[PDB]
Amino acid sequence: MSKLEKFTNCYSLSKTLRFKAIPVGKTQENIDNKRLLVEDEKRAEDYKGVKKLLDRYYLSFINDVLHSIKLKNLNNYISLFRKKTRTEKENKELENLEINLRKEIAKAFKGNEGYKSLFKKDIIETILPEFLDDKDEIALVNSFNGFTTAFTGFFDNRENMFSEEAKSTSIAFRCINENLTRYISNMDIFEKVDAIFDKHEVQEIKEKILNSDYDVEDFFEGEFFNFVLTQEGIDVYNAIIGGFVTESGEKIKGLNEYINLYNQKTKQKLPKFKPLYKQVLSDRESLSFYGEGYTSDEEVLEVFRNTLNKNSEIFSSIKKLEKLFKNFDEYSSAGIFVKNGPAISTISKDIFGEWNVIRDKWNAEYDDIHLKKKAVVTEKYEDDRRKSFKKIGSFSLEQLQEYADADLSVVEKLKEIIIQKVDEIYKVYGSSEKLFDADFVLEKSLKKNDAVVAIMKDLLDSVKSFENYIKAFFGEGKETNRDESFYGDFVLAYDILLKVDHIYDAIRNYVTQKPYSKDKFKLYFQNPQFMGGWDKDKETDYRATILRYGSKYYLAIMDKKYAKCLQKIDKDDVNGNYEKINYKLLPGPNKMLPKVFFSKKWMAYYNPSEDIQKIYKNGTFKKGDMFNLNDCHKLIDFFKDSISRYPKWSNAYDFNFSETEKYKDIAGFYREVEEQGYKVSFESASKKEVDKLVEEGKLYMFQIYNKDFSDKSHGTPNLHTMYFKLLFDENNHGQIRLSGGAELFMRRASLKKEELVVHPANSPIANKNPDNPKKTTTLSYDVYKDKRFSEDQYELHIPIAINKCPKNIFKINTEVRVLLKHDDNPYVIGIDRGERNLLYIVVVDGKGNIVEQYSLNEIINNFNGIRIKTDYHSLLDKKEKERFEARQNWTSIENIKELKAGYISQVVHKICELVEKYDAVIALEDLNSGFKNSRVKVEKQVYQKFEKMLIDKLNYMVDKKSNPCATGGALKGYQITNKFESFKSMSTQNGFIFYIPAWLTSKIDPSTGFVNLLKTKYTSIADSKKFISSFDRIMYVPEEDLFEFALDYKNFSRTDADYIKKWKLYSYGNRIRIFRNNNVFDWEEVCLTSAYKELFNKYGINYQQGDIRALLCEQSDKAFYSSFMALMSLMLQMRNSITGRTDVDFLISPVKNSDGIFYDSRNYEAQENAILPKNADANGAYNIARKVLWAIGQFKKAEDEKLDKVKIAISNKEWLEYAQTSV
RNA sequence: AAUUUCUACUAAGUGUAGAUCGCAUCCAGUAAAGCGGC
DNA sequence: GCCGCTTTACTGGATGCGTAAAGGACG
DNA sequence: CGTCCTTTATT
Ligand SMILES: [Mg+2]
Ligand SMILES: [Mg+2]
Repeated sequence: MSKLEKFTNCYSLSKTLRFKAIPVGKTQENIDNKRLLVEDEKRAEDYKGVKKLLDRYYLSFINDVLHSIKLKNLNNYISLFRKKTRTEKENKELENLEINLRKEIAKAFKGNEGYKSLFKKDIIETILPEFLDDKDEIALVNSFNGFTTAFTGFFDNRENMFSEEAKSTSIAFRCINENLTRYISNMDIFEKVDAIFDKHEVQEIKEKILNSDYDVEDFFEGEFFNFVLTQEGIDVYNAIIGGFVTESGEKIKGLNEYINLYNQKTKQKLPKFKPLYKQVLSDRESLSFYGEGYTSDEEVLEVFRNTLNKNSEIFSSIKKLEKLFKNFDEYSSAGIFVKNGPAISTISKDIFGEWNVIRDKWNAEYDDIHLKKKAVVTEKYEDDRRKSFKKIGSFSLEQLQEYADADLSVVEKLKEIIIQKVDEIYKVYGSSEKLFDADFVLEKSLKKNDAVVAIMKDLLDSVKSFENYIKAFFGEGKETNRDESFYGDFVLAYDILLKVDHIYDAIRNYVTQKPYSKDKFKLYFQNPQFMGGWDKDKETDYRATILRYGSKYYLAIMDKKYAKCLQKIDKDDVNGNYEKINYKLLPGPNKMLPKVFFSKKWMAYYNPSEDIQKIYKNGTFKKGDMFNLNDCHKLIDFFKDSISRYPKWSNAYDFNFSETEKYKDIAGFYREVEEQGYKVSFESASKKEVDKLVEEGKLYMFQIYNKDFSDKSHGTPNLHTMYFKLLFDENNHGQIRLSGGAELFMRRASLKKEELVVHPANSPIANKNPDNPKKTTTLSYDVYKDKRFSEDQYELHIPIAINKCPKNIFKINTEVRVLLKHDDNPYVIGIDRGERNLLYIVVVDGKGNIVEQYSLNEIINNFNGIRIKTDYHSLLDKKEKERFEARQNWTSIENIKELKAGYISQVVHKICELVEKYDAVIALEDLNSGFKNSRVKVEKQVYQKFEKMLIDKLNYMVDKKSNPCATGGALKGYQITNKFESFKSMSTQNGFIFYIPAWLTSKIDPSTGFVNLLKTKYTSIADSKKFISSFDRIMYVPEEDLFEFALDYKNFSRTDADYIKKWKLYSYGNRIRIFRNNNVFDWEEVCLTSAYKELFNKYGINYQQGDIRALLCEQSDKAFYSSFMALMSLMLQMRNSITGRTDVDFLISPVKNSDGIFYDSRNYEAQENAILPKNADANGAYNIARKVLWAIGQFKKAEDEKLDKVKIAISNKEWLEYAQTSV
């Protein structure tokens, strides 16, 4: 009611409506006969090609400067960049330095005198014909001699590359804003970690990577940046961090690889380096050597047959390798060795059937010498055997035969396994013989052929496992005696079997690539700017315009031969007529009023006083230090008079300008032109003539259509279908404008009609909803699946502009604060993320009362009494594992972004419904860049998509049921978030949306506000001794069977935050602990009081003795304290959760509230309408919402001039005094 | 199981409900398999 | 599980445009 | 000389 109505007509944004275009009458017949589509098809392919050559020239022009660029005073930027103490004056000083560094790069591209010609028709007619040396590339640019405006959008994408501003697509942005900070940040890390770099490691990287031409320390000096400005330098720089791969496959290690080895050997966390991003428009060949993938299906086959058949060496390698293990007994059992790795536990199984016997057998050997009888099994003796067992490089066949008990002979059972595994491979060929024949011809493309691939994948994985098994027998020796008679033959075969490793690589990279599909192609109809705008004065120029015949809108296109065929038409008084558009638009008043009145054609006709042309030149009409008021007034009066004397503007638009003496700036004037320089009207044009123009092929005509436009549809239209209707409805006083830049694509069919899944007519189809009481539909017509891709389809993308002239101008975050300061019962929505519930909603009133809370794991909807509850969290979990198991098995990877998107729209709808009902602000978690990472497989990508599509909705929120001409409807939709420019331009609040920190949101007691601010991990006995003494009392309360731990927080460290300070903790309830190593459960439920009684009996403590603090401190045993502090750890462990278990995720508190009862969320999850959180997840969203109620409390005090300056970012100390006082 | 398109439907018979900014460019991120060092 | 190289997939953020009339070249 | 494709102007 009150709050939302204020937010209408707030700002201007554009959207795009999409429509299927259906050819009318003989339209498509004439389009085929004139071969128009094949020309645009052949063009859209050549258009990608010409662009590729254009990139070649740009990259060449890009590099001429970037090779030769020198950055002035680079150290100065570095100096202020690494200062731990800049002021509000030096912070503005480094920025002005950062701006000049990009300018230094930017003007060097523009300093060239060929710069401006890179984006005009000259580059295609002139420059590229000179640069190119191919006679075919010369011929593909010539066909575009007539179309150079079809590149205007491509040229804009390339001037961004030469921008000076901090823009993401700028080259200057890449080198300075991105590469420098990454380069500087590593310079801070190099110095910190330079100590751990061996002198050979410096020489290793210098000889192998740097070629002795540069020192390694050089690439961390300030002045050496100039090398890395190109891809040539970046490729070398990244190699210093990561290393690279030679021809022979040697993994040359980089600095990030060495720092890693040191931190695994000294158990530290020293920082690794950040690689550098690529340079814009670089075609980057990678330094690491890799064998190129196969181009086509035929190559893959010819390799597969020739390399993998029995005749080829790869089989001969196995054929001889089987011979070696057969005669295995002959060679010296001291000469053969089995490598040591974690993969040997499998080896122990293959001989005698147990994993850990080889480890256990050896452990008996190491123990007996180095187990003195005093200890029997100290932690140091058990833990040192692990150090020795992996340090061992390999095992000889006799140390394994010595471990083996008779009659088991290791050398014989080795012959058994190899004989078992090479028999398997000879049988996979039996199935795959159909792949090896010379005659075999593939039925379907390799990607469309899941049946042939699974055959190759099965033969390749069978060869891979036999080779991967044998690799362990090398032993990496470096061994005193090797039966080199054996290993000589072995090395000969195994290096040749190693050839499959490159085939396994390259085949995977071919088969698993998405198959060929024909993208839709833009239709030009022989005009480079086809259908660019709708102005009636341009109808001949663009050659397309819109037509209306009642409830149906058509798109008419005029053939190049008959450009003015729809202008000679007139009204037919008696017979049918079309409604023809009369579109009129004045784009860019700041760029169209001076462009015309100072243009060569009209500069004479309107003789601007020499005073004028010196005002526009000096820019005194602009606000700032050049600003003059009367000059602005005079510039206005010249434009005003000139328009009245301009015919095609004055007649077309009805102009009302307020008195020039009332304009405060030139912007106020241009706005009135813009708001009134748009008029859409309709004229009458004969149908029998226009239709004659379609049959004659002089005019092409499609119907604009979606399923709402069907005569069989009686249901609520799609939201965009409403927009389309308002564009031409006479109640749209400019709210939604018809913008230019429409496009028309052609998407050829991608599926065959005969191939489709069809539900045959008059045969019953089963309904999937178990709530739907009609489990069958019997239709009299066929239901083809994906029928929209079974036929060719025209596409029409029409951009629209909403609120191009915004009336209501004010700050939105400020206006939201204003109405919160005055709302008597404001509401807050709390939305909390999780991995057990994707999203949890909590709605609260101004007093923190819960009105609503439910999980959004499932979307529940009712229409006409037909409930349907979709389990989207299950749908996401199943599609995720349908891509995981797809990636493993080389099959098709299903798409999941749409499933997440379809979920959010159902979610977004629900929040907007809550926002409309309760007039509630929205509360989200303050998440920076780091939190996106997780330890388990996330759908938390849904959360990032949840904000984007929710913010996008709140930019222009509409209800499709309200009247469009009413507030909230289609023409007056609510705008309650700041315009979405980027995710990085965001602050702590965005209109109704508040991002708030999550500290103490979940592990806090709702009933009392109690929080765990004690550190309980065990460090020493004395630390434990001081701990127990600090508590006011530790007693047993027998009437309740509980232990009581009264404390004043001021006796512990870092308890400054808490308000109440004095709490009494009780060992009430059970907790959940996770194991550290068969067993039914990986967790147990400890009973605290039944465990304090347990601990206190093991050490002989009389816990009934009143106060027990001095009694527990009397102990001298470390084991007592290391477990006591553990029991103390669980009592303060409020949030108890278990991975992947639906049952467990509960919050329980060890404090009695005002009525002396503990908060156990389980006592709430059973309730339908609970007044407190039901679980740790709802507890999160509840508090996220209350943290915002605190902020509303700060708005109710401050005054509207200072409401903008209130800090809504909670202080961790302020939130505790609030959570403890609210109850 | 239809769709401008996506999702979920069949929703009373060629459809229902919700959502939907297209296009081009630069760049990055995640997952998987192989490959080398701990 | 950490570090690094590759290849395939699918996915996502940040930029530009959403223009009529002047301007010029051309048969 | 009219027609079609190119460049332009910046609250
Ligand atoms: Mg509908
Ligand atoms: Mg995934």
